[PDB]
Amino acid sequence: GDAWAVGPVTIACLGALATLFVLGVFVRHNATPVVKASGRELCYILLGGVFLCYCMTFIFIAKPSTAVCTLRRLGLGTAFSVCYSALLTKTYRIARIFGAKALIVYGSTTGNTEYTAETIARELADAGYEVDSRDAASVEAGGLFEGFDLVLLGCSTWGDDSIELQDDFIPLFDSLEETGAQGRKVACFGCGDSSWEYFCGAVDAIEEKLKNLGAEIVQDGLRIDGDPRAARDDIVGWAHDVRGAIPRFISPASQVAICLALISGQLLIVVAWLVVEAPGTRCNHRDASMLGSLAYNVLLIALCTLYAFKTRKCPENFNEAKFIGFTMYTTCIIWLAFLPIFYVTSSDYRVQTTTMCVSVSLSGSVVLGCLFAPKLYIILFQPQKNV
Ligand SMILES: Cc1cc2nc3c(=O)[nH]c(=O)nc-3n(C[C@H](O)[C@H](O)[C@H](O)COP(=O)(O)O)c2cc1C
Ligand SMILES: C[C@@H]1c2nc(C(N)=O)cc(-c3ccc(F)cc3F)c2CCN1Cc1ccnn1C
Repeated sequence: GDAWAVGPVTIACLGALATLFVLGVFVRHNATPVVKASGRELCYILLGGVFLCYCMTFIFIAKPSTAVCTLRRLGLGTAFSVCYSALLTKTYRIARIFGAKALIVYGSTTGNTEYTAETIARELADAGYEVDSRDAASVEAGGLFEGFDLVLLGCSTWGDDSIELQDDFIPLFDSLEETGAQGRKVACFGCGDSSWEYFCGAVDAIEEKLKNLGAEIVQDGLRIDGDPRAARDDIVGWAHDVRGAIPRFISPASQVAICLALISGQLLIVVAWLVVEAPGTRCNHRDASMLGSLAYNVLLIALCTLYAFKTRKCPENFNEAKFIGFTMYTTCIIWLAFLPIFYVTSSDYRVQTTTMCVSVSLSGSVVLGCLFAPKLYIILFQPQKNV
């Protein structure tokens, strides 16, 4: 009769208990770095989603009613949508910040502008950028700026009659049209001497050509007078203002906005089909009412796995990106394995519903077991690491 529901209900109960435990430990330690650095708000939205996956079991084991059918269609897509929107936004946050790529191309004869470049690069990698420093002799003009979020061009001033660019930088300057400059966020730097009429004339020449090319000049170029080693405060100070180009911060309020929008998209699909195809009684629409709902979640997961794989090497918040990666790879394995299972068990409603319950629970279990279990281990057993 209802013995088929012992297995699913036991799982859902233990899973809801485990989710309330994980929430509790997180809230108890809400101000500690492990809980704050991870993009806190998103982690709460995720546990809510996971708790809902376990709650789905009760709604599927309960007797079909117009309300039960509404909630079955409403909840199944939404519960998963809450999980994967939280996971996508977390990955987007990592990608947007540690994603950003900077390129520094310097021109130096005595290595002063090279030192200034070496200081800026260290500061930017510390800021979160994936810096790529190169000398103007090594660089080839064609497609040199492509795929870089930020580009810094360093060069010294020469000439014994007028402004002259550093020798390695002249071939780059003359063929700057074929570099990818238009629309690119740029900044210039260089070393000169105030004993010369045109102090850092090279910086001026490069800034003006970039303006003409259609580049986004982020800041007034850095002009180092004399020894750059004595201007470290000026050079680091400038690199601090430069780094605030591709934003290195996403507000918790903005994180919940993106997440909430991605949930809203599924809710629009699931409500739109409840309006056209009214719920009723077994449940009236067990056909292709959840097809759109499924496509939306298949998109979210695929997107999330692609971003998670791209962000896998990021060490921030105790290698979180690695564990977000693992939860997504396991989700793909689950989803791709249960798809033929639902097809072959379509003849038996009890087996079909039991499988649905087990798999929805399993999907929720890999989020707890892969993302939260390593976080809970540091919180509860390694407190010295959480301070
Ligand atoms: C012949 C010569 C011409 C220079 N012309 C200028 C100039 O017009 N304006 C300027 O501000 N500095 C000028 N300088 C100063 C250099 O740019 C300065 O020595 C700089 O620190 C060298 O940096 P680098 O090692 O990166 O090439 C000139 C230096 C020399 C030796
Ligand atoms: C198409 C729908 C569905 N929709 C979503 C979805 N909306 O994201 C997820 C799953 C699902 C995927 C992976 C897993 F492991 C467990 C799961 F439940 C399923 C499973 C079968 N189901 C049948 C159906 C049609 C109409 N009513 N129902 C109840």
